[PDB]
Amino acid sequence: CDPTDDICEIGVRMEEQLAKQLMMCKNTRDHHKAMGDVAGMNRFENLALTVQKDLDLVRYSKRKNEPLPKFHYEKRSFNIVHCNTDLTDSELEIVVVRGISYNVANPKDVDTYVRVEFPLLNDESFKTKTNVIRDTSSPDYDERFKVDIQRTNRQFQRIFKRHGVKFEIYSRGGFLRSDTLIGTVNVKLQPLETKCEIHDTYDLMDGRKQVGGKLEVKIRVRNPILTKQMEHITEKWLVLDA
Repeated sequence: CDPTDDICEIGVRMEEQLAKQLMMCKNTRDHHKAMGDVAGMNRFENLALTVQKDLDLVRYSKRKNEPLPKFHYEKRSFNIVHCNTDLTDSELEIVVVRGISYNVANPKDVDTYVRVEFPLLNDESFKTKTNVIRDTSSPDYDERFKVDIQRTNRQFQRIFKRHGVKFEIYSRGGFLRSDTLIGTVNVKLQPLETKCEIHDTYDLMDGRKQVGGKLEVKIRVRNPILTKQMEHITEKWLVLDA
């Protein structure tokens, strides 16, 4: 749009608003899917469907040359403050789930453990580690660690915006033998600004250089960092007439 063309810009914002609403539908749908909640899942998929229809209607009016569709505001109940109720408002949880086929020299008794480093106030702190699984290239750690955050501190918001959690995978050197760094995994925290968990599997790295196997990890909060402004969107749900 030309910067003086206000009706054009309204049209752009209509589409942006609906695209943001679509994103919220899919995210929430995906949270309910991950939690074995079939009914919430279909619910927010159906909400996504209606948002997409309106998105298509607006794009179509623009593809031809018709007036923008009339619209109005409604509300939608997302329950953003209450996904992962198992967690305090102040709590971030890290789950080291499993290693997958580390590229080591041993088959069995490769013995492994994972160190976790989570940045805290005035860089940094919080460090911990998993137990030592024994005798497998594909370990099944299943350990959860909780830490305290301050959503209020703008430098904690810094950390979620820009920074991440470091996972170091170590082989347990035996008698008079030190431990070997098998590989590193670094997971950015910023998806937690609008989502309430990260869950993926990541390649063990050396540099700059993929090592071999993978590590599967979860990072979970009670609600997204930017829950407050997500709620504002849900209070003015843009919906086309009719």
